[PDB]
Amino acid sequence: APDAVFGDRVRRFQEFLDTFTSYRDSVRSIQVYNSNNAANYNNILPHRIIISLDDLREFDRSFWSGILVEPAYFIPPAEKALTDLADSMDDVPHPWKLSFKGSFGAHALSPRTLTAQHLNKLVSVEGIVTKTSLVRPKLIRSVHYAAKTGRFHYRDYTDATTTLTTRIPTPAIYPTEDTEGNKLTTEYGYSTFIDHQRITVQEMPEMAPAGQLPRSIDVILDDDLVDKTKPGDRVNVVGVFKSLGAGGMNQSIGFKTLILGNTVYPLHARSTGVAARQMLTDFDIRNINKLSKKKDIFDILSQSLAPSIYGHDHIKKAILLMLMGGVEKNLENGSHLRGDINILMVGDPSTAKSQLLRFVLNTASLAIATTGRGSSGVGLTAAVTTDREERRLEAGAMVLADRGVVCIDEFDKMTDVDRVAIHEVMEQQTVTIAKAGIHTTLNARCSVIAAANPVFGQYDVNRDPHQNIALPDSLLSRFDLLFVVTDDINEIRDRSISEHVLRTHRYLPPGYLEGEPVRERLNLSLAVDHVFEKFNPLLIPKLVTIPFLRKYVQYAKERVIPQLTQEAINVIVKNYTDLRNDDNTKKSPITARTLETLIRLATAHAKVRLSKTVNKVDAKVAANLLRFALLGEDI
Amino acid sequence: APDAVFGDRVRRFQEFLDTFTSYRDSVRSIQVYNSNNAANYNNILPHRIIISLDDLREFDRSFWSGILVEPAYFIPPAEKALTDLADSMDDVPHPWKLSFKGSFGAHALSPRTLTAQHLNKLVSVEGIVTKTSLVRPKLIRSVHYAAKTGRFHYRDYTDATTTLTTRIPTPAIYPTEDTEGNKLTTEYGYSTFIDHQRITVQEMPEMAPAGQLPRSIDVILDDDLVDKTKPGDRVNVVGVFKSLGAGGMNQSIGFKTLILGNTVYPLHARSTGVAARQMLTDFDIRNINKLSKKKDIFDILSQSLAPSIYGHDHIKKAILLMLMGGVEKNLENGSHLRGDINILMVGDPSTAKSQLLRFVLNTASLAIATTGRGSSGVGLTAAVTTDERRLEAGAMVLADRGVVCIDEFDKMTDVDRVAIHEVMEQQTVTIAKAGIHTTLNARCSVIAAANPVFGQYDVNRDPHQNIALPDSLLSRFDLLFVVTDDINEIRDRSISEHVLRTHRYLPPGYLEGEPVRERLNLSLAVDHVFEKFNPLLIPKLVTIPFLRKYVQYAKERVIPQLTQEAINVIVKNYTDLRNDDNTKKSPITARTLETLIRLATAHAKVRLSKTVNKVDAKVAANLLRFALLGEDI
Amino acid sequence: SAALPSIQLPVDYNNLFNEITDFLVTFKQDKGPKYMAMLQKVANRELNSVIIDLDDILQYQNEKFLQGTQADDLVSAIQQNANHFTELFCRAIDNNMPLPTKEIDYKDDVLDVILNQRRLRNERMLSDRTNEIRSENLMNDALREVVEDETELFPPNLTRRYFLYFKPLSQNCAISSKPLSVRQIKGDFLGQLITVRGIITRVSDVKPAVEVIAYTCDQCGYEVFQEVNSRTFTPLSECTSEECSQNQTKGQLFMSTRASKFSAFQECKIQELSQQVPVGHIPRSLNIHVNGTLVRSLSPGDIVDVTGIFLPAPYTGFKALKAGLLTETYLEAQFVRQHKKKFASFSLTSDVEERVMELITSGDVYNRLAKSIAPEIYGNLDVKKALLLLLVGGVDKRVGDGMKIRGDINVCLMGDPGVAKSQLLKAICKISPRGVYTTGKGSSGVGLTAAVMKDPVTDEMILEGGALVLADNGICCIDEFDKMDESDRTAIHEVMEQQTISISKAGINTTLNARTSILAAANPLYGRYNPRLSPLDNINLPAALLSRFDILFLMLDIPSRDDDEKLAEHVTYVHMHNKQPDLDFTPVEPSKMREYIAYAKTKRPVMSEAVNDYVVQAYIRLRQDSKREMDSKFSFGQATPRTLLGIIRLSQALAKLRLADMVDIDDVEEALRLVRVSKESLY
Ligand SMILES: Nc1ncnc2c1ncn2[C@@H]1O[C@H](COP(=O)(O)OP(=O)(O)O)[C@@H](O)[C@H]1O
Ligand SMILES: Nc1ncnc2c1ncn2[C@@H]1O[C@H](COP(=O)(O)OP(=O)(O)O)[C@@H](O)[C@H]1O
Ligand SMILES: Nc1ncnc2c1ncn2[C@@H]1O[C@H](COP(=O)(O)OP(=O)(O)O)[C@@H](O)[C@H]1O
Ligand code: BEF
Ligand code: BEF
Ligand code: BEF
Ligand SMILES: [Mg+2]
Ligand SMILES: [Mg+2]
Ligand SMILES: [Mg+2]
Ligand SMILES: [Zn+2]
Repeated sequence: APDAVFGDRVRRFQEFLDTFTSYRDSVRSIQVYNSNNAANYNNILPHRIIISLDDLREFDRSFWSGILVEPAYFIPPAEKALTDLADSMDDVPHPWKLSFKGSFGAHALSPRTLTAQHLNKLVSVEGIVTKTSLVRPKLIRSVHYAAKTGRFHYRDYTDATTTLTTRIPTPAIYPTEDTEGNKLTTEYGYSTFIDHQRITVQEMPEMAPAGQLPRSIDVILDDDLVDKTKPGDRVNVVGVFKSLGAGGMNQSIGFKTLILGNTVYPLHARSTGVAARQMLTDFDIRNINKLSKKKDIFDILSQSLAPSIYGHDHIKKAILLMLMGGVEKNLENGSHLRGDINILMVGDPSTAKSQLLRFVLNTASLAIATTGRGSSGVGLTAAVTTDREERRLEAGAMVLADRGVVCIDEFDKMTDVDRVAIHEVMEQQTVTIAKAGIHTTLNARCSVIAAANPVFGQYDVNRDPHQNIALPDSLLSRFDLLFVVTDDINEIRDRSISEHVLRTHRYLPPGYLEGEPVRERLNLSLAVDHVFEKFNPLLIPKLVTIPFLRKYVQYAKERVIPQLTQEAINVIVKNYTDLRNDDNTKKSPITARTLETLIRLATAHAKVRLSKTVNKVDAKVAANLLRFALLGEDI
Repeated sequence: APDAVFGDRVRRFQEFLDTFTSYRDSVRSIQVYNSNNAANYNNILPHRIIISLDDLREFDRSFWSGILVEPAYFIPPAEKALTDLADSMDDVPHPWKLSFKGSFGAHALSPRTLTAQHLNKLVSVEGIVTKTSLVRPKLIRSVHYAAKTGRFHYRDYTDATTTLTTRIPTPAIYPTEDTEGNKLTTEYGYSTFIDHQRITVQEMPEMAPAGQLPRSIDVILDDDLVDKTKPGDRVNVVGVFKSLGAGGMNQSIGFKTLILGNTVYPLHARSTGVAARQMLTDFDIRNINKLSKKKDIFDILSQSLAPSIYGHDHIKKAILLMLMGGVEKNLENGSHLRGDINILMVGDPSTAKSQLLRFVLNTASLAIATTGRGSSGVGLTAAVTTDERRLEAGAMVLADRGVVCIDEFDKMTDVDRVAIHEVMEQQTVTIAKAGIHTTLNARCSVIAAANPVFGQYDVNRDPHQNIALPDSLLSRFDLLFVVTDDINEIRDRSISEHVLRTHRYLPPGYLEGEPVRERLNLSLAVDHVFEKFNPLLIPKLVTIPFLRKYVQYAKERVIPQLTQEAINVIVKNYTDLRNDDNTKKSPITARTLETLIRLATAHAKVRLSKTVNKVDAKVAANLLRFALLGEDI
Repeated sequence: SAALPSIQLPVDYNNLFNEITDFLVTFKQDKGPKYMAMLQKVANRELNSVIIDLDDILQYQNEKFLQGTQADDLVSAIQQNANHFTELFCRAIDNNMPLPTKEIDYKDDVLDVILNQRRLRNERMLSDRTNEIRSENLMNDALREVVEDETELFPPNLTRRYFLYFKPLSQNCAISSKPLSVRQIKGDFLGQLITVRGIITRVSDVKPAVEVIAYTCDQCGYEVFQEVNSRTFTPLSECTSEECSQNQTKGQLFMSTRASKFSAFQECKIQELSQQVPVGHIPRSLNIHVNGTLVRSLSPGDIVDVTGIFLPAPYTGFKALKAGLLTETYLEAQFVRQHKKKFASFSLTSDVEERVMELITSGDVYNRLAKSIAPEIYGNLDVKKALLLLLVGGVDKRVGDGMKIRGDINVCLMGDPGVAKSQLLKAICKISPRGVYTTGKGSSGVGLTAAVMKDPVTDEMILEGGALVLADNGICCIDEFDKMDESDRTAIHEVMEQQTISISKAGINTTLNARTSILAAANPLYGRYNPRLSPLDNINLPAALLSRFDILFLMLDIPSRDDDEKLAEHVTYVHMHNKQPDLDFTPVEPSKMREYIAYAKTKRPVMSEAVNDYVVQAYIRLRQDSKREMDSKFSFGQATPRTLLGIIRLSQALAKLRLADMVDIDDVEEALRLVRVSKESLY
């Protein structure tokens, strides 16, 4: 039966939608995209929309408060309003659903603070996904065919979790036979099945109370929201905190509670599998294109990687090339050629190697940080968990770092057995299980960066590098660039270091006082003012802001796919032959991996310059980096 | 829960309605009439339409057989289609209901033949209405008001009768409190109520077997169908023969069976309460006016009444005037003046007095036939039931605006005539008996027949001894005729040829020796002008249904008024009738003056004249003189 | 009809049924109509499978559309509601079933004789009822319907023996054509006909699944059949036939396994490939219910495109997690296409004969096939020849006494880091139809254990095979051999020699059968080879293990200004164009490689007196030479009786490559050349 208050709320929400034409434009974009993809074939984009709760609160405080604290009565009117708006807009010949973003005030919670006095309210819980039930479709309407009468019959189905309002519980039995008594045959493919997935969100360990058992809450995701995340992610699941069941009051201890999902936001956090994408405005793309024209673009970018750290410019250039990466090559026969470059730093203590690793973790889109032995060989790669609910596979560090970076620290302390398992991931970029009857080849296309002090604490010039490094020759071969750094007591260099350090420690953030302690920011970025930074610890180049550098890397990796040229090929071949057939007691062994890393470094430099082809200058720069790494020559 | 079969039936009926545009035009007329009625205020026709089932059978045999056999699955789709058509037509910013006319084949039954095999089938039953329940409202929607919130809440009710298909039984709980516990104040005047009436139809006495108990069926009427019948009417109710209730199958001898009402037709019959209205086409109206322009229109019409009856021309003219009737005067202060002509026929045996009465019974718009001793003063006037103490309308009350044909008036008891006095003169029936003080209204004109007291009218004695009736009663009768069967060779011969010609009459399509079959002739209440065969063998004789049409048109359309030339003629005629002694068959009172005025008005009606002229007064005076003096010019 | 509404659906089933019958009767462009011929074949009990090709249906539709007659998209309708069309097609087959042309003999199987008995009994019942009603004395045109109404006969489903399967429309015709990953099998595709592409991990044993269970009630002499359409069911107690339910007689009914209907059933489990898995996720699996004659067409480790019907099943998990009518899903297999054809399934059909002889006429098949494998790798040609010999394999000898010789080659690829050993192993994995790429340590520890576990489907305690068993009749492609635990090397000993794995641990007392050819890539002791140390001290293999390797390459990296730039130019060309540099060379496609190698495997060449005399002389000189310098800095151990046997195996496989069916001197000379040049890279 029609309700007047329902229609009033529908009208109010239609007025809100007409007020903020952004949502109407977004709906039109959805519909035109679906129609175009239908016409192209003679990915359908889902029937959903995002509502800025701040905009709604500005428009109508009553409606905003109603959705926030009385969602079961306010959301369905708004969804119906959206559906009517879509139907009216779709002049071209399954209701739409809402999604919410904005500030939820006191309702922004975590699975520990999710108490009963938030029930039946729209909440925005944040945590780490720990379990994801496999997507099991749900039967909402079953179509049957009657052989005798030759007509199709249907019945609709529903449950408690489908509807925000409590529809009158009606038993849902399956129509075995028709009213006249004829036999009925189920018609799959005409019946409508909808997806359904139960995921469990646990409080994030980054803010969970240490030493106490965790708290978990179940989330029921349906339709477009299924398979949105995987275990080990960080999510911001906003939805209605429904409470279900009889609570045991019916004569058969508490009420079962769960969150009906409206929106799922995978959140980027350091050393997590969720990649950190960023929005590129036309202004940002224009700035990137203009800045790529400069001849000193490589130097300008490289200086910006670690402004805090003095010197190590070649290491910074190598790190930037790693962030850009190379192009992996796949051939018809099935062979896969590595397109990722690995960097190893070996040097004296307090040489800022761990600082560089931490920055790489803090600036890459997808980076995973591990220590020496805390992440064992089982911790790296992957291994079977032998879960009783059977023989599941759990992805270790490197599998979770696919298309990303792994920042291994204290590589020297690693167990020999642990470093045995790393060879295949380094070179073939795959992890083969072949264990317990499970034969699987996980994809691990990760770039590895490691820091490790020499065995004798400080690098020994008197001893040969083979004695100091003590790493297996194969492992050193797999590492593209093997930097051997030292803490050399030089008056000018050391006093410059002191100048830089004291300049860095004398920094006051703009929104701060003198004695005001700096407040830690978790900075859980969500996976979805000038270019240059005025502050500079090192003085006169132009240093770019770290977020702008992230935008530049994100643009360059996707847009540009460089290809080699004969001119660059000749230079690469000459450098490779000269390295192989000249003996200058190089730090690393010289093999075909050196040729491969020359190619990859040239490709990375080409990507930095946003060039569709690899040129001579890229080859020269790559050769210079390699010679600096091995011989130490610097021009 | 939209259904494909329902939608297909709906679109099929919409195609049917589009094919036969007459129903569309009728719906448009109903809509524009209602809009115009609302316009005058800055009656309401019901949202119903009559469907000719014959046209549906022609257009779509399958859908027709579906309506007749299983109306539950077919009538609602048709009603939805009609509602959609009405909404689409009503572009100007309560569903429509559907009604049926036509042939029902083997489903046209009587209450005796409503066997269970006809259940769930559209039946057309015919019978007599015995009991009618009071028209009660039925609650279908109840609007409530929450004092605190200030929002009006409503609920919709239903029951098995109001819908054809069996719905899931939801108990009717009156909302006393809001969903949040707030008190609710019921809002009468905003909630919707539907009139509901149950009538019982019993087998028609004319067709019922004699000496056996009658059989009856119950009819449930709703909304606009309520109070369309009077107890004792003959009706043709058509509707679904639904069966209701668990019928004892559920643990506490058959099933409650009743005819849900779709349409009710008051069937006119001989000597019943329902009148017979004849549809007047523009062709009929033009013919009526053209014939009215004729000079001897009165003679033509009067000779057309009983062609099979020779002579009695003046009696026929009097009967024609009685059928036409005079105008009724209700003065401003409140007084009442009778406007009907009563006729009394006193004569010897076999002078055709009864056959004329039977003709009047068969041809008047509303006539009731009674005999003298069989029908008492309880039969006439009205009676109290004492069952609580309800009034049973008698013969004279039922015949309001009609004619009462009493036979064997001489035989009827003196107490009965004492009762009939007031009805004949004041045209009211007063009860004031057993604590029931009401004045029933019976404005009827009486025609009667009586034998003379000595078996035959012996002219040797005075008229008083032959008539043997109270003087006041004879004063009531406007025209008193005495007919004597006197032997005359020329008249006897002419009567013989006339009667013989009547006996050797052949129907249009019957064989010479074929037996003629009678028919009940149950006309439905709502070919040329003249008649091919004239038994008296030139003055044209009009066809008797055309005469009924003429009488109806004259009675409805024309209301004559007296004029000075007439006044003078009537005054002089009354004066010289009163002051001259000629041994009149009746005494002269002011009632004779009223009779002269009434006959003049009736004659003016016959000519379709808005005024009474000298010729009408002359005709009235001559007719009254023939009645009283027994002589004419 | 309030409870169950109706829908106007575009599809009509009677017109489609008539179209199906017409297509079955009059399709012959592929000696009469193809499917009528197949039905005639099935009637004679020669064939028990009917495969309806959707490509044939599309061709029939198209040809009927050119002439003018409108034909509904029957192929599209099958692609949308395939399950109903199986019933439509089986009814059509029953309506057009030809009469058998040969009667029932004693050699025929039990199901055929039971079905023939059922058909004869049905005909006898119908004829008896017709005779009775004719004698009642009340034309056969009217009588047939009356008799059919009044008769109680054996239904068509219990009187048919053929199994019916579809075949997806081929991709070359331009939704069933497109192979879908497991992740892309959403709830939208339920009920359709889809093709899933992925690896097969677990296949259950073939067990009898009940379709209809037959009970016998001897009191009334009626056979009552209860259909079973779930994982479980319930037997009966009262004969539900007409008499026992009607009369006061209450007949006891008993099951009859032989009279009941069964079907070969297998609950396989397909898994997502590494290419289909998105970035950062792990592969997920989908269950396959292989039924009917299609059983044993899927084995673990196969890479297939199974086409089937994505049907739902009632939820089977815990009831608390249930929220609404949740459905578990599976895929009822219809057609199986193997990406890599098995060696044991090679038939020299005329077409395979022509592709093969075209390879023969190319000339120098040995060298072309050797250079063909992994063209992106330059300058390592002897190793490619050795790997080709490994693929071909020698000849297994089982003398009448009982001695069995291995007949397979075990190659090792010891060498310096960065000489593309792992890429050679991965290439071999690509060409080889079956082979596990076992690598490293720790993972191998349980990949060779082969312990015991309970199968969910049948509750059988099936042993689980490790990597080596899964690589039966394949190539084990063990990578990083030197860095792998000694415990597994102990098993590798027996696998290489006896071709079987003997396990006598707690709970298991069997001897597994693992006929495998092992390819091993490893680095020498101390990583890069040190020329100063002796090869045996630097290879680090014990004399027992090294003896089992037929060829042990050295693949030492020795820089040179010429070869280095050759390799650099080759690699730069490979990077700048995704193709091997050699313009004039033609790298054979891997399918043709497999086909020729498979033809070669069928041949089993034998030896000639001159050949074995030359081999004996070679063995004598090799033994004496090995003894002479067994204590030198250029020693390679001491030749063993196996060393000749290896020579024999290489010569036999080389003969197989020429398909000579008899070994010549040139084969032995080439084999000795390979064995000698396997160690010439250290100079
Ligand atoms: N070249 C440098 N420029 C700036 N700070 C430096 C430099 N070298 C070392 N430091 C500082 O010294 C400390 C040690 O750096 P860290 O990365 O922990 O050293 P390690 O190489 O032992 O891991 C840090 O606080 C870092 O900021
Ligand atoms: N003048 C007449 N013309 C024709 N028929 C007549 C005439 N007079 C009598 N009859 C016939 O004589 C019969 C007696 O008529 P009826 O009305 O019964 O007489 P009564 O006056 O005794 O009631 C009827 O059949 C009627 O047709
Ligand atoms: N002869 C060669 N031809 C082609 N690529 C080679 C060759 N030698 C080395 N490479 C390259 O060097 C790298 C070493 O590959 P891989 O097989 O892992 O080496 P290994 O297993 O011998 O240590 C790969 O990028 C490979 O393409
Ligand atoms: F002292 Be450091 F962390 F190498
Ligand atoms: F003989 Be009658 F009916 F006056
Ligand atoms: F360095 Be390689 F994998 F032998
Ligand atoms: Mg450190
Ligand atoms: Mg009489
Ligand atoms: Mg390797
Ligand atoms: Zn029985």
